[PDB]
Parts: sequence; structure tokens; C-alpha cells
Amino acid sequence: MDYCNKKHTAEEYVKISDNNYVPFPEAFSDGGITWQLLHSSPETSSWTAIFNCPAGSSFASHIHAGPGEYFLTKGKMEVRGGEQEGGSTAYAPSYGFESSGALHGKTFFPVESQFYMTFLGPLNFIDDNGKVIASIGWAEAQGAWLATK
Amino acid sequence: MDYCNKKHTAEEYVKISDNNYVPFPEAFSDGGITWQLLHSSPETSSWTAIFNCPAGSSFASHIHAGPGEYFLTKGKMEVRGGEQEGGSTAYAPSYGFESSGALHGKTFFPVESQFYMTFLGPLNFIDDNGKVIASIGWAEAQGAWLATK
Amino acid sequence: MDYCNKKHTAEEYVKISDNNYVPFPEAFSDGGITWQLLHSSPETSSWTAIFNCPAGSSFASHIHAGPGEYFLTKGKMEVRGGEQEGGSTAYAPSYGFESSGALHGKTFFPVESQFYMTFLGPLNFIDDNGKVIASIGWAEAQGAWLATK
Amino acid sequence: MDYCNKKHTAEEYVKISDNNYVPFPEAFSDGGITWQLLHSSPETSSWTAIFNCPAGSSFASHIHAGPGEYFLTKGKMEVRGGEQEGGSTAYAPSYGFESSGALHGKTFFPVESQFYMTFLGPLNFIDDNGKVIASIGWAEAQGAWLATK
Ligand SMILES: [Zn+2]
Ligand SMILES: [Zn+2]
Ligand SMILES: [Zn+2]
Ligand SMILES: [Zn+2]
Repeated sequence: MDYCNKKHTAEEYVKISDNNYVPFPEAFSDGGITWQLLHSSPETSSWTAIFNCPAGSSFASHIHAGPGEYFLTKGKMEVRGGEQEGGSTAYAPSYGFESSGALHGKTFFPVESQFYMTFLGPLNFIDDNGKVIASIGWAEAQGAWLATK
Repeated sequence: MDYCNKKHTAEEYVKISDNNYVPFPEAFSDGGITWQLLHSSPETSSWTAIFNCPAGSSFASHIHAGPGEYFLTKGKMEVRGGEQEGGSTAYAPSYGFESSGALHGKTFFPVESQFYMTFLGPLNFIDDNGKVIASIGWAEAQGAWLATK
Repeated sequence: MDYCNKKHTAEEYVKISDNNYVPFPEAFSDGGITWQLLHSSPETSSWTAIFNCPAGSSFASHIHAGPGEYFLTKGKMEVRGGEQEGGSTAYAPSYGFESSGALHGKTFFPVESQFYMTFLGPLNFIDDNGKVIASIGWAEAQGAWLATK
Repeated sequence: MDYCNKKHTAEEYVKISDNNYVPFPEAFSDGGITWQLLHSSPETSSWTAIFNCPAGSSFASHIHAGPGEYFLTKGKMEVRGGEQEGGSTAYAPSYGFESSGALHGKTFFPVESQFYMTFLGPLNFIDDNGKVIASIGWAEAQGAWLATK
């Protein structure tokens, strides 16, 4: 009924160890992709993670509901079809801004790579007809991360 | 490629006139709900709108992907089942913060009401088996607004 | 050093009573402006409030660090100098989007007014030479609110 | 005035080359810190950059108006005084969430390092008494970047 007093949000520190990477859900990827969830902002709805991708691996088709920013630290990544199809081809080290609405039918890694990314909102994985089969946000990502970890 | 130079985003002013309220899609509501899209932030993925709701009207079942804030200027609104079912019943004038993940089965207006609201991210409308039949973000809302208007 | 588990953020409901409006700080306004702080998002850094402005009142000079959106429910408001000086003159009911960087030397109310507003980030109040004398965000706003009521 | 139509925000790709690192302003750091601005969101108020910091270098005293997230790819970094003073001592590779209100009196790099970071809102640099002497956001950061091209 009344204004809710708030306290300063706690700062966080997460050491990234090779030992903590786990298999990324097979339902949403191809190839032995592994990852780590690094942070969730339940109030903002943003989340951050890091990924290791083998040569020839990819992610299932999805649309970004909000802006996402990536930092490719190792390898090469083809987004939105790669440069050969009007999209972008990233070489490490590099950065990218993938806006709200960005369609990623098959983000592909031709070489063993690694990339860090922050997402605002969910990733809507779609079927061959463009219908949403699953809306994956911080909560769904955290559920999967802890279910495997 | 290279860093993209940016300029100051333009400020906006929108007069709210009775003449511009249009019928809200029948697929996602019941009763003669009318509305007006006021602003869309394509970079942030946030959007803002105002609604006029007849007595007995409601919205179809949906989940808030991100935080949303409402200012009920007139009437009464039963959110998350209303006070009688553990949720809240807003009485004008009042404010509300509905967080990311909030499930709104049938937001109901017992009396003729009006409310202003800002949304971060999309509203995922679901069927009786939990499946997301439509992810409505700034882009989808603008499309429905301009198509009807 | 490890990932921090998060839980769904709590929803909020705030009844706005005429009895809870208190005097806005005299150092940052002129005339007899009264207000109420409605919500703070310590994680996002956004905050929301509502103001009652007497005829002839105004706010001290400031720059918006981030985007702010207002809903003028009563009266008239001159922002950025008003229409007569390249800015905007708002008439109730109306909406407005004031972007990051917006300079508000003396937001003025020629007539008794009222407006609701959401802010992302702080408002940097500046002196006549443009030097920042106070950066007011959700924390500073909550501090002033709890100290007066 | 009426609703302003919007279109999908353009995706971006930026190659991080050593050709682009330039000296960071000496008025806000000590040591030979170099950097690259990667992205500015004028609508959202967020911005992103990457820094190369020599052993013994540091940043001038500041407070984060909003949340910031970093990825330390090389070296070591002491934040909020280091674990020695109730803060954190980050070792590459590691991640950190520095919330709104975070006080960074003298972020220090004992060894040659590198870190990528996203900021929401400005960094308020303060004098010895705690007075804001400079509010640096995307616009101020872009100005410094373009100037020292
Ligand atoms: Zn994607
Ligand atoms: Zn809802
Ligand atoms: Zn202002
Ligand atoms: Zn800092």
C-alpha cells in the first residue's frame, strides 16, 4: 500500500573457471557448445553468460526481444547469415550490438571460439514457421544452468 | 567495422486526445477496451501506452518478460487475481510495479477505468497449456496501433 | 566468487493519498511544489514520482542523465523554454519523452498542475556556470523523501 | 504533436584492433591507461568500452550512477579497495557486477591488465570532499573519444 524502502544492490564477483562450463541444452543448439551463466538481474530482466563453441557448432533459430551485446574473445562467428549473406562475420577480438528484433536463424562458429554476452529481455526460440516455441529469459536460463550444474 | 557515432535522441511531446483511442485487438482482450500507443524505444525495447476499459472488461492471459509500471487514473483494477485471491486490487489514483515474470491470467476491470503504463520488453500471451502464442513487444504493439489507426 | 542465485522480484502496489504529499526541497525548486516518491529500482537505477505544482512554480536548472517519461494529468507545463522558445508547451492530458542530455533550465508551470514521471538514472542540477552541484538519483530522492515523510 | 513512428535499430559490428587504442584522459586516471569506445546507446543512456591498463595505473575517484558489468580478460584488478579492504580483487578471467551507487575511490591494476565493460548511465567523478566535479556519460565519453582521434 505504501512506498517500499530500497537498499543498495550488492556488488558481485565471479571467477571464471574452466571447471564450471557445462553442456548447453541440446534442444537449442548443435555441436558440443558449453557455457556458464554469470549474472541475472531479476529487477531489470537482463542477464550475462559466457560460451565456448567447437568448430561447426551453432545455436537454434531465435529472435532477440531486447538489445544484446557480445564480446568475441576467441575464434570467428557468423551472425545474421555472416558477411556473405548480408549479416556480420566477427573475428576475435571484436564487439557487436544485436538490437531488439534481431533474427538469428543459425549463429554459426566455423572455428573453435569463445564469446561473452549480455542480454536485456528473453531470447524467443522459433520453429521453422517462425512460431515461438520457448521464450528464454534470465529465469529460464538460471533454471537450466542450475539443473545441469 | 568501426565505432558508430551517435547523436542526442529527439525529445517528444504527444497530446492525448479522445479522438485517438482505437479498439484494442479482440484476440487479446474481452469487453470494449480502447487504447493509444504513446511511445516506443526501439533501442531500449521499452514502450508506453494508455487504456480506457469498460466495466467487466479484461485482458487475455500473459506473462511480463520485463518490469512494467502502471498509474491507474480512474476506476479499479484486479491484478493477479485481485485482493480476494492473494493479488492486488488497485483503486484510483494508485501506482503499481509488476516485475519480470509476473503472470496475469485475466487482469479485470469491475468498473469503467483508465490506466497509463510503461513496459520493458514484451508481453507473452499464452494458451491453456502454457505455450506462448504471441510475444508482443514495442514492434508488435506499434504494428497493431498503426494498422488499426 | 560464484554465480549468485536470484529470485523473482516482488510486485508492488502504492495507494496515492492526498495526505502523503510533502514539500519538495526548496534548494531545487521555486513556488510551493509538493510531491511523493512512488518507487525505486536499486538494481536498474530507475525511479518514479508524482508532483503537485502551484501556478508560477518551477524546478531548478538540471540536465537529465538518462531518459525520462512524463504524464501531465492536470494543468500546463513549459519544458525546454516552451513552444515560444523552441521547446514544448504541454496541456493536460499529455505525454512527453525527455531524452538523455535534455537541458531543463527552468521547467515552468503557468497554471496549477500535476504530473507523473519515471526516470532512468539521475538528474544533475547545475549552477549558472553549468557546474554540477548535485546528482540526484533514486538513492538521493529516497533520502529526501524519507527525511520529510 | 502525435505518436512518433520508430524502426528497428541497426545492428553493429566493431573490430577491436590495437590501432584504435588511444590515451585515456589524464584528468581521470594515473598511469598510461589506453582505451577504445565501442558503443553508445543515446536512447538508453548506456555505453561500452575496453581498456588496456599498465602495471601501477588507476582511475580517479568516481561513483557509478547506474549498474556496470565488467569482464577482466587479462591481469588483476582491485575494486572498492581490494579484498584486503572489504572490496574485491579480480583475477583474469573474471566477471563483476558493480551496482548503482558503487564507490570506486581508486580502482587499481597491480599488473598489466585488460577489461571490457558496459555502463548504464554516467560515472560521477568526485573531488576529495565528495563533490561531483564531472558527470561522464555516453555523450561525454564519445566527445573525448572523437576529440582524441
Ligand atoms: Zn542471438
Ligand atoms: Zn499484465
Ligand atoms: Zn527535467
Ligand atoms: Zn568504477
